[PDB]
Amino acid sequence: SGFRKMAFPSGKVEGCMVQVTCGTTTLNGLWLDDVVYCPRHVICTSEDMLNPNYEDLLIRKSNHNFLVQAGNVQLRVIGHSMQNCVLKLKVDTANPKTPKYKFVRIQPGQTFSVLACYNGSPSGVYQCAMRPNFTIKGSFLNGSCGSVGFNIDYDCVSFCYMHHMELPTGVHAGTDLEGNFYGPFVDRQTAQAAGTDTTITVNVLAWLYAAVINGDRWFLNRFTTTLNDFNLVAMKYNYEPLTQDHVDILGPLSAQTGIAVLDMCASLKELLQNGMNGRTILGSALLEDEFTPFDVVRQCSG
Amino acid sequence: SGFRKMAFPSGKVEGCMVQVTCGTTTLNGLWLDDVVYCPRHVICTSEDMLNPNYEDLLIRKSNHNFLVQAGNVQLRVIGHSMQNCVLKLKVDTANPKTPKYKFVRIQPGQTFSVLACYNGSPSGVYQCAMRPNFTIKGSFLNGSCGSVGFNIDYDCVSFCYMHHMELPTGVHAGTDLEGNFYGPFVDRQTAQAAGTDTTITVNVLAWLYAAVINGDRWFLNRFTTTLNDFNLVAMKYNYEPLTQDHVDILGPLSAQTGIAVLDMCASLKELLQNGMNGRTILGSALLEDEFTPFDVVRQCSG
Ligand SMILES: *[C@H](O)[C@H](C[C@@H]1CCNC1=O)NC(=O)[C@H](CC(C)C)NC(=O)OCc1ccc2ccccc2c1
Ligand SMILES: *[C@H](O)[C@H](C[C@@H]1CCNC1=O)NC(=O)[C@H](CC(C)C)NC(=O)OCc1ccc2ccccc2c1
Ligand SMILES: [Mg+2]
Ligand SMILES: [Mg+2]
Repeated sequence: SGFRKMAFPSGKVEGCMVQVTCGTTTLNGLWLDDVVYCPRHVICTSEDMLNPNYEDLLIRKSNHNFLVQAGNVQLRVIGHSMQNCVLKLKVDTANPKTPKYKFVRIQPGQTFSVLACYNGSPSGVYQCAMRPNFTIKGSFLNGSCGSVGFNIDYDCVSFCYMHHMELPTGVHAGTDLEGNFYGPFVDRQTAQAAGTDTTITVNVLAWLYAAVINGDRWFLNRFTTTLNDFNLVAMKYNYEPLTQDHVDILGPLSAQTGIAVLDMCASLKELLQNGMNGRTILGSALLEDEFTPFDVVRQCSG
Repeated sequence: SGFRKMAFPSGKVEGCMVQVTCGTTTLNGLWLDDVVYCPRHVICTSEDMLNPNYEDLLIRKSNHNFLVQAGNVQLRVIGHSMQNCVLKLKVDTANPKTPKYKFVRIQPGQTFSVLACYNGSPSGVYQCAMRPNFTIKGSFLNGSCGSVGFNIDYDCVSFCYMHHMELPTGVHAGTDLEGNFYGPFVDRQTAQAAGTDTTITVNVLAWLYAAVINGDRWFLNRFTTTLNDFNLVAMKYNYEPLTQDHVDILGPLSAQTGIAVLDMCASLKELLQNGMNGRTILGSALLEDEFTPFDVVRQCSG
């Protein structure tokens, strides 16, 4: 028993992190087989940051402008190219620690593990949700660009996020591994803001099931509501509408606890309208929305 | 910016996890050089669990009673011995992935990363504090015994915890790597309870400094208190007394924010007496005590 924010073990990804230096800018790259992936803004200078023309900047570069360091071993760049917002540096050595992997673009509300790195060197691991406004609430300092987010399935690493920038509210933005930003953001140092966010309803419900599996029942009640009347409440408290796909995805959790989805919705409704009145749920005084139903099943086997 | 519960990267420890089977009981072992470390209760049977005599059980065992599996490769046990509550199995192959490591016994209030494993296979990573009552608030199912807690310093893995059992309140108990339990617990299936816990005061203060470093200032006030008057408040709200050693350990955080320790104490005092009134601190509606001052410095460099 117990329920913690849990990341995937990060060894398979640690073996892929390298340092990429271009001029005076150094950040992290991802070394898979014989290609290094990193944010293209490594080729920017401090004045180009306002509105750079990347095709121009890259035409002006040569393979020897890129210093790639894997541990101590300096890697030789033999080719370079740009795909959307990521730079691909072909190197002469295939990474012998390359895991089985996939690139995947995730949907809002999905979670992943972040391996925060500095100078090619892993610093820490933590769990993140892709917010409905396509930001993540990360922990990133200068030098962290190129850190990646990932899920692990059996032995296969699914990379879903590469870190590019911090927004004025302190949240974070980046791309999939093919270099397409999540959300409307762009990789230049301008005034970009996160749009208003919403709470991930299906995840809150998953986490309430995790509470029931772990002995927290004080919020349960006898009432069951309808999908329509629940969505009326969700709108009022800035929650995502609940869909039949979400109800269905919560099936296994519903069946393991014997609490129908729309039964749990009437508890959430009461929790939204009355607060917690000093009580807690899984050690939290707020309703938590960064656990997917998959996350709960994975950690709550028994 | 940002502040997350952050574990150490776990690759160095993943390379050491093995499966240990004895009869019908299987749990995890830690493979360092040519020795495997695991909880001694792997040699118990379902009836011996009430009050076993381990010296008797172990005398009755032979090297071939122990099946050690590293991935697919079965490892050959060439010797076995007992040190307090851990079993040491000498194997014929030294672990080629053995990191630089140390065994350390930590003090209450210190944190460490847990690599939860099942059948020798890492499942997830998370962060824990050793509570003042010598339990941890973990996430552990059956089969997780033998999972270890650790800190990483430069390249050196410091192992501080091995998992043995769950208590009736759902919290968790175990040993250092030399097999000495944290707290008064013993490794038999009897009625053992955690004593009453207390809040780790120096960690709450560290986390309030993390809040200030990250822009949360609504709880600050002009007042400064004395160590004596603050400790009076701490007693009333079940907080650990604040020592001069703790004040001194908070030095760097105090100097980076320009807020003297006893200035921050008067904010904590006001927060204890008035609650938060609907506001949050670093995304929490409660005062958090599982971040050491070292944890904050590590993550808040800027
Ligand atoms: C890449 O390493 C860096 C990651 C930022 C830096 C602070 N926290 C982060 O996540 N990304 C950038 O510097 C990015 C550059 C692109 C051309 C967009 N710009 C950016 O994030 O600007 C915002 C920002 C906020 C705080 C700091 C603090 C210290 C240094 C730089 C910044 C930049
Ligand atoms: C070792 O793998 C196991 C870890 C426990 C099991 C459930 N969560 C844990 O952390 N440890 C034990 O089974 C331990 C045996 C020793 C002889 C003390 N006993 C124990 O924890 O008893 C309490 C307990 C609570 C819940 C469950 C659920 C399912 C199976 C066993 C238990 C045991
Ligand atoms: Mg109900
Ligand atoms: Mg003050």
